[PDB]
Amino acid sequence: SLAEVVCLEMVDLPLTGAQAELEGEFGKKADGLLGMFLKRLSSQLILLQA
Amino acid sequence: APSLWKGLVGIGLFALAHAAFSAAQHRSYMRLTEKEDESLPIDIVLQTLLAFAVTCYGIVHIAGEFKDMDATSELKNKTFDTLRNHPSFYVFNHRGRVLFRPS
Repeated sequence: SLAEVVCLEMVDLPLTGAQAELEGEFGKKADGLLGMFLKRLSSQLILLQA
Repeated sequence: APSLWKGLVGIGLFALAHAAFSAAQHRSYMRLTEKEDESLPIDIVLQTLLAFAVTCYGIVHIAGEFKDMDATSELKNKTFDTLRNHPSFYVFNHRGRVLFRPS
C-alpha cells in the first residue's frame, strides 16, 4: 500500500532532554538580579555534577 | 602587596571566563528557540564589565618602575671611597694578608 502516494510531508522531532532542561531553566518571567544570579549558580552546579 | 594584586588579577580573569561560559550557554539556548531575538541579560554583562575593570587595575600596578629622569640622583648617595678602588688593577700586598695568614 506504499506504491501510490498522493501527498507527503516531513516534520521534526520534539526536543532533546538536556536541551529541553536548558530551555526550561532559562525561562524567566519577572525576577530580580539576585534571582538570576541564584539560577546561574544552580545551573553551574548542575553542569559540574554532569 | 604584589601578590595580592596578582591574585586579584587572577580572580578577575576567572570571573571573566565564567561570564564567557554563561554567555556561551545563553547563545546555545538561543539557537534552540525559533525567533525570540533577545539580548543577553544585563546582570552577566555588568559582572563581565566589573571583571574588565578589576583586572585592568592590577595590570597597571604590577609593572610600575617609573625611574627618575635625572641621573645625578643615582650617583648621589655613592661616595668617592668606593669609586677610588677599581676591579681592574688589584695589588695583593697588604698587612691584613699576613695578619690573617695563620687562622
